[PDB]
Amino acid sequence: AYDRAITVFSPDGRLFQVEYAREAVKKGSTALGMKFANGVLLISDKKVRSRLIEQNSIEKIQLIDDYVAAVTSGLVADARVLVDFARISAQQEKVTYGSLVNIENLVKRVADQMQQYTQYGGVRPYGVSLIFAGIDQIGPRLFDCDPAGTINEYKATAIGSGKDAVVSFLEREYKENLPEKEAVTLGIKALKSSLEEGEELKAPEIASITVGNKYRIYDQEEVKKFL
Amino acid sequence: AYDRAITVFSPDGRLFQVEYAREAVKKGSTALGMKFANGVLLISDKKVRSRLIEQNSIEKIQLIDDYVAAVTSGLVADARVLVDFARISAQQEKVTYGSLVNIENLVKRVADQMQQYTQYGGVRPYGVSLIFAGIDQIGPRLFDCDPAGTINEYKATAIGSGKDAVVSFLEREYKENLPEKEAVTLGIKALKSSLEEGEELKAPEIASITVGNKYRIYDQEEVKKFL
Amino acid sequence: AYDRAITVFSPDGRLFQVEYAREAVKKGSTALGMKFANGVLLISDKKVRSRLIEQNSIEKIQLIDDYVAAVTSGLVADARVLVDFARISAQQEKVTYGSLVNIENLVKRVADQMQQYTQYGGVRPYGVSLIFAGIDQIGPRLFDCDPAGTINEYKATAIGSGKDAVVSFLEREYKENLPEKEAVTLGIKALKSSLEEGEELKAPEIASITVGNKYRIYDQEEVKKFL
Amino acid sequence: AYDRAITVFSPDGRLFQVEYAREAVKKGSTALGMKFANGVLLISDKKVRSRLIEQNSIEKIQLIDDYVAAVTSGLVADARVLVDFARISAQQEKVTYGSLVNIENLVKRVADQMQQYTQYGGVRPYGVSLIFAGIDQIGPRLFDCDPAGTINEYKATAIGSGKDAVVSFLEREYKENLPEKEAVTLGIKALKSSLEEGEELKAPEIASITVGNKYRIYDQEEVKKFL
Amino acid sequence: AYDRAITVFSPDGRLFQVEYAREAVKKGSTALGMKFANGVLLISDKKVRSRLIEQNSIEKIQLIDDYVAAVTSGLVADARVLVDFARISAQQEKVTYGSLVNIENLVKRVADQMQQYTQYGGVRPYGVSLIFAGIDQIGPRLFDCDPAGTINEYKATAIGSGKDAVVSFLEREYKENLPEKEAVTLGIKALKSSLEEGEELKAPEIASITVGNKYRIYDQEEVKKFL
Amino acid sequence: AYDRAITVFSPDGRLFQVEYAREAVKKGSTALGMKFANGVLLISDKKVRSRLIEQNSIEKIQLIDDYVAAVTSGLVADARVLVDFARISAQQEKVTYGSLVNIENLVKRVADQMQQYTQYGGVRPYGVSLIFAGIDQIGPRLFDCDPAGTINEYKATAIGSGKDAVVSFLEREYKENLPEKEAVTLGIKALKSSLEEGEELKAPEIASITVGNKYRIYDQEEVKKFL
Amino acid sequence: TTTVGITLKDAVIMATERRVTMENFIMHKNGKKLFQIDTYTGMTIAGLVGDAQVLVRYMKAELELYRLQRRVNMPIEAVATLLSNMLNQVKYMPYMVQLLVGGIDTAPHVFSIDAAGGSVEDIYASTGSGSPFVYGVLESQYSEKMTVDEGVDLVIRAISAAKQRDSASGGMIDVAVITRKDGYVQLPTDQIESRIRKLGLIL
Amino acid sequence: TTTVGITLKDAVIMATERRVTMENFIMHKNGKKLFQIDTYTGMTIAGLVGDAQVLVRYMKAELELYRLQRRVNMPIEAVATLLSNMLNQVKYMPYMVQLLVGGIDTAPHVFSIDAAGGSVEDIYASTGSGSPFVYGVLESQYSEKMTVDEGVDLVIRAISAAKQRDSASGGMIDVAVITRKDGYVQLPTDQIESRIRKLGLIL
Amino acid sequence: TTTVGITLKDAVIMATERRVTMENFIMHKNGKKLFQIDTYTGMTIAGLVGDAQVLVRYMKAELELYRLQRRVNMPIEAVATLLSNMLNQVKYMPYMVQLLVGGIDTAPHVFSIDAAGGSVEDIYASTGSGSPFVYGVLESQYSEKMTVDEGVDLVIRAISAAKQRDSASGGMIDVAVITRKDGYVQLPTDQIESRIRKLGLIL
Repeated sequence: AYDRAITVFSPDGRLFQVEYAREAVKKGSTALGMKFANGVLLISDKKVRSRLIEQNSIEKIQLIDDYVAAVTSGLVADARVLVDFARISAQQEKVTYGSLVNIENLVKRVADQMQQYTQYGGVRPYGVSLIFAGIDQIGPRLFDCDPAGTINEYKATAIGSGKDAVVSFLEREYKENLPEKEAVTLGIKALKSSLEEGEELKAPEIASITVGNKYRIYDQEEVKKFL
Repeated sequence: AYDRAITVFSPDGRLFQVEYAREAVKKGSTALGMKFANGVLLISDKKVRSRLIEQNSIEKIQLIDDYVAAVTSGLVADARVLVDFARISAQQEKVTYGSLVNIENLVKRVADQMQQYTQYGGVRPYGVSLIFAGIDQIGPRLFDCDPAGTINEYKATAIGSGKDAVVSFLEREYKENLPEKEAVTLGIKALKSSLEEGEELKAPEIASITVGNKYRIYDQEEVKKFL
Repeated sequence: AYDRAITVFSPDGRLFQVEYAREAVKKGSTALGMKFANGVLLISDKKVRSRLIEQNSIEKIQLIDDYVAAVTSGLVADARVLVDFARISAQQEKVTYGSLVNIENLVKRVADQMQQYTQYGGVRPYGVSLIFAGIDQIGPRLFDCDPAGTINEYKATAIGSGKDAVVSFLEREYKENLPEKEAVTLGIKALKSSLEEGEELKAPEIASITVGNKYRIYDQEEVKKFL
Repeated sequence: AYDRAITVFSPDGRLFQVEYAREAVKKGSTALGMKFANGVLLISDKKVRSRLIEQNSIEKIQLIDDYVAAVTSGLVADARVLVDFARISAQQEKVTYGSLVNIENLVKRVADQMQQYTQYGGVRPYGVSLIFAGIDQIGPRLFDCDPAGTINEYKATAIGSGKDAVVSFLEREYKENLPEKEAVTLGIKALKSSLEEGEELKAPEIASITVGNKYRIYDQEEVKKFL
Repeated sequence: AYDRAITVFSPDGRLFQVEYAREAVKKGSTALGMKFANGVLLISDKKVRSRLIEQNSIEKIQLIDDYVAAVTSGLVADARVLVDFARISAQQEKVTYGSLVNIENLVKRVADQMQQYTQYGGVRPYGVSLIFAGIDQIGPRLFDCDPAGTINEYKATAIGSGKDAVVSFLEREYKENLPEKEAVTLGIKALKSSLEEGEELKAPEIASITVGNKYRIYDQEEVKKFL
Repeated sequence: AYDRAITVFSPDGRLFQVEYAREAVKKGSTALGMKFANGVLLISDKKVRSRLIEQNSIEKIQLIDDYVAAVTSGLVADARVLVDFARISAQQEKVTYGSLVNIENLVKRVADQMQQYTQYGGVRPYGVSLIFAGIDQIGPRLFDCDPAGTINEYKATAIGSGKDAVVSFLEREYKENLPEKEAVTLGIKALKSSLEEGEELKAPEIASITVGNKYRIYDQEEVKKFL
Repeated sequence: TTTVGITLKDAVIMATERRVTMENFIMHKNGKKLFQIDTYTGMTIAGLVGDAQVLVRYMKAELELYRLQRRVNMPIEAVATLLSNMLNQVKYMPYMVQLLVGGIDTAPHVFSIDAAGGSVEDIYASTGSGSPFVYGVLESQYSEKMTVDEGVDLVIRAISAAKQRDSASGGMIDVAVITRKDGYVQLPTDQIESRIRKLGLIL
Repeated sequence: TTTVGITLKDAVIMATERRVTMENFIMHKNGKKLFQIDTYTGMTIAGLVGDAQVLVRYMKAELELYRLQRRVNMPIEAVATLLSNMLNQVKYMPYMVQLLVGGIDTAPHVFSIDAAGGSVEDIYASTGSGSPFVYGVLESQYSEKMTVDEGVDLVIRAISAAKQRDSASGGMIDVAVITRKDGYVQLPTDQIESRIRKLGLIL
Repeated sequence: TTTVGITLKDAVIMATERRVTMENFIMHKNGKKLFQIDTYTGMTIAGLVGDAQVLVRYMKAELELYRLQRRVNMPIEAVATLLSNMLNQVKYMPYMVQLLVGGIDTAPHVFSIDAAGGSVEDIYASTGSGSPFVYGVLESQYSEKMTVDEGVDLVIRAISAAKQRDSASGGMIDVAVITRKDGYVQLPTDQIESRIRKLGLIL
């Protein structure tokens, strides 16, 4: 009945077709971000579909520019299209003003594009969530963003199938201003808590940025020291 | 039957799809505004989803310019989009005439954008209500505005889940021309009356403006003195 | 069946969706207009939703220019939008010709906009009726106009819930060329005949214009002398 | 089934939705036209909804130019919109060529506009019939035109509720080249034959034009001499 | 099921909606064309709805230019619209090249317009058939064309209700290169064979053209000599 | 269910609406093409609906230019429209490059136009198959093309009702590099194999082209020598 | 060209001559430069003939349509305000014309309108290359208190003077008189000639 | 043309002359260059008459609409800022005009606006070809402490001086006085003439 | 016109004069050429007044909207880059202006921007027809180590010099001082005059 078009409200004032887009996001790999002392980090799991796949390719952590990065979960083709919108949106701002003073605005622009697809008939929403993490003139930032166009700023958060596991673990364990090394360890520990024991965590992706620096992608060896 | 498209009247001459949009508004946090001696104020509650969220972010009270503010309730992505339409609409008027003589006109423009989406097929309405409060050349103003594009001017009003609680309490308790401090206390008191006892009011937002001044956002400490 | 789209005729040649729009008009406050000696007047009732509302705001009688006014009933957001179309349409005519020779033509333009939305799929009709009253070069004019785009010129008429009460009372009691004061008294009396006794008529709106003058809006004290 | 969209043929090759529009025409007041010696005339009945209505207003016989007039039956708002198309169309032709050599072409343009709305989805037909009567370079002309866009030239015809009554009466009684006065008498007589006895014919409209002259609208006193 | 949109194929590969349009053509008056010695002719019957109709008006045989004519059957408003397209199309070709070398191309253009309306949703087909007859640089031509956009060239053919009667009669009786007078007699005789005896053939239309000449419309007296 | 719109996949990944278009092609007359020593030929059957039809008209074999020809089967109006697209497409290529190096590209353009109508809602596919045969700079070419936009190059093939008969007969009997006369005989023989005995093959169409020449249409006498 | 428009108590008189020249070359001796464009409105044209004639046709159409829609005649000032807007809208690709619009609504009016939409009301005005000569006769001889006969003579003179000294002006004089009573009446030629003879003039 | 606008304690006085010339040719002696465009706002025009007249009509329409929508009069500065935007938007195909806008909101104001949207407020200003002569009188004679009667005389003089030395200026002087108390009041002709006579002047 | 912007340790000082001329004709003696466009940003305008005033309004609107959206003030360099883009986009139909933008973010800045979008930062800059004379005073007298008072005096001198030798410059000098502590503060007229008197100058 009220279930079948993005332009229809339910009698309780719901947009089920958007709620359903949100279920697509649960089917992705788990990723998380968190703030620590003068910085922010991302860590992502990854389905490795086979051993005939190429590892050093289609990365779950994607740089938007040198100081901003995003992880995504949900439909992959949608996620790709949104990350490239995010990059082009970032460059438009830099050309207009010479720099990206507040990352919240990039995020909002991306969130608005998504919101727009929850209002005009003839399109479906993007079945994607994103976490953006970076440094701007306010400081280290960490945002998420869903198919509805909803935005929140966090100290730590996660997206993907293991989201709920990882958020509980962090609700108990997270502290602010950890040093980078401990922050990464807490993160790996949190990620593991979302697996189903027996199942073991292969090489995940880790990026981090600290105030006054550019992003820094951990290579598989450096990542290994935490497994 | 008559329930399923914005362009369809019921046989009693109703637009149910719009009525349904209005239910979305009941799912927001409660917020209220009221006029007092030479000024107007806004107070808003807030869902605090977790302790991993960032407090000093995504505010329920939003400045439209230095002399006008809004609170909103309902679908948050819709609300964000409408606040930014409001801001750009305000600046267009200032560029055209050099100032914003009557806030009612800003509100009407926003309300007209909303009405438009209750008449043309291919779009759904915005599931949002807003309160606008500010000073203009008429004096202190307080308006609300719903998904239908309906507008009213008030001495006091509210929007959100606890609307009916808060409007009764004010129907019994509100007087005009209170000093600021008493108006704020009456507001906190009214807001509490909408909670379900046991449940207690955490730090809410408070902004105020008086004739001849710019808006003034209460910090969490100043707010605390009223809790 | 034939009930659900503005573009569909019933087998008897009816547009029910338009007939349904007409029911929305019955849900408004009652208002009436009448011609008297060298002039015309409007009187409107008003839902006063609360004591927290602001009286000197959102008026049911709206000036279109200095010599033409309108009252409306039905969906309020639709009404607002139509009144502003009416005002811009009036000013276009003045700019083209230097004046508004015949009010019937302003009304027709508004009625044509309304008719248009009863023919093209993808839009619903405006759920609004209007009465226009003013002086032009023919003399004092009084028109009404409904969702269908139908127009009539009257000596006296009404719109809103109490329409039928008020039109009977006037069918019995109206005479032409009354002096202003008696015309206003007949009007208040007619309006009361539509209330449900017990229920009493609070302060209504009253505007009047006479040949060679501009419109004149009665203040609440002047109105009180007739209650 | 085959009943519900202007773009759908029935298996017998019918457009029911157009046939239904043709039923809207039966709900109008009866009007007629007829040719007589060097001229043509129109006569129209009129619903007089009340005594609070203004007589010298919204006329059923409408001039298209000085030498062409129309009467219409059906949805009034549609009819208004068509008569104004008719007028603008007449003037376009006069501006292009300096005059209106053959009225059939005006009528065809109007008929084509109507046909167009019986072929493209997204619009309903105009629920209107018209009679056009005038003098052109061929001579006195009398046409009708329906929601389908169908056109015929007559010596006498009628439209409205009483159509069939009036056409029978004329099938028996009409002769060509009557003098104007007898032609008008026959018309009034025919019109009366369509009423339901008891029911009596109030003041109807009468317009006439003869070769080498402009149209001439009978005033209510002149009309009365025939009642 | 497969019956209700011009864009839908049946599982047997049929377009019923087009087949249905073809039924509209059966409801028209019968007309025929035939080639004879150095020429071609058309003859058309005619519904004479009343004696109040004007005979010398809305002709079933219509000239497209001086050397090409058409008769049509089906929905009259659609036919009118197509004949005018035909005329405008004829003049475009003459302006481009100075003359109309091959009538087949005019017909194809008209036929393509028709086909187009059997492929894109949002329109219905024209419920019309036409016969075109004229002289061009190939010689005397006779074509028909239906709602599907199908075209054939004939020696003789017919369209309308009495089509099948007239085609059989001609299958038995037609010979090529008759003199004009005998061709016309054969035609009248054929036309009569399609009536239902008792029923008798009133004055029909007859046009003819021979090589090196322009068209020639028989007047009602000349036509009478064959009845 | 999955049956009723060109834009819908069945759960097995099929486009039934296109498969149904393919059934329209089976209703056409049988035609075939085959390559022989330094050339290619076409032969087509023909429904001869009556003896009142004109033979030397609407040909099943159609020249696209002097070196390329096509035969088509299915809905005739769609086929006409596609042949003209083919001709215009050929001339565009010749104007751009001065010649048509590879006929496969002409075909692909025609095939792409067809594919396009199997992907966007609001249009149905063309219910047509075509065979194109000609000489280009690669050599003698023979392609077919169906409603789906699918293309194949053949040594021999056929389209129409008798397709399956003619393809079997050729699977058994065809050899490459026959002389023209034997090729034509094999073709006539193949064609006859698809008839239902009793039923006999009237005069069919035969066109042929050899390297270094232009096309050559056999006249009915030359064709007769093979019957 | 010479055209003139004057007002009196309850009347407007408009007159023109008829000559059309391509430079010094007199192509046509009886062009028309005075037109009725409504029951009580007349217009005179000077300037490029094609632009003038197009505007005459629009004003006829639009004033007829207006009258049917409003059931009253366009006020003369409205006619001017319309023209004013039309012409100004296309000022950079203008109608190369000077117009006089004259008529009766509640009173007599004459408006003069330029190719940029400047419109001004006056008790009298003239346009065309002969206008300065006319403005001379009128300055000296016009009176408000003149009668319609006196006024008709006046304009005959003003144009006859213009014709005598403007080679771009010539031919028969046309006059129209617009009154509430009889509407726009174009005086017959034989009457104008009679007055030309009685006033002692030429052409 | 000569127009002037001055401010005083609680009043604005605006005045113009009425002459309209096509070059050296005085086509109309009583054109109108001073218009009320709102309850307490007046506008004077100079420059191309078509462009001026169009803008008068727009300002009337738009200031009336604004008032109905806002339930207050457009602030005078707002009226200037509107005009400023309107004119700048089309600067490369401009309205060839100079405008004065004067009025009372919380105080008196006079703004001067050019064909590029330059707008500047001043205690007084003048425009048109006669403006330098006016600026002379005012420089020498204007006082802030002048009374409304003293001010009216001053402007009558400034324009009379302009008329005496600018052949593009002439005709009757129009004055309007705008005050909170009585709004925009256009002084009657006979009162202006009386003051002209009493001050000892001409035309 | 003469405008100037200088930087010091923790301060920006910006000054202009007020004269507006249509050629040699001094139309207005107190126009405004210095505007605050953000909490810690000021802008000075030179060139076509209509183009300058439009840009003042846009920068006010856009810098206010930016601040609300970002919750921080636009960096001064960002303000310049915005203007740079705006102006270059329309270089072939340009804003005929020279702008100074001055302000405080993490440090003081002054940027100078031309009608093609050229933008350059400098420790000081001047613009308008008087600017060469200013550049003279500054070359000889500016020091980085100057105090805010010394700097205010310096600019008063530079503009006084400009006024004495540029007939397009004149009127009261406006000065604003922009600091982190007190924001953009427009010095009061009576204080500027006092310093003019104490430094021994004129106008």
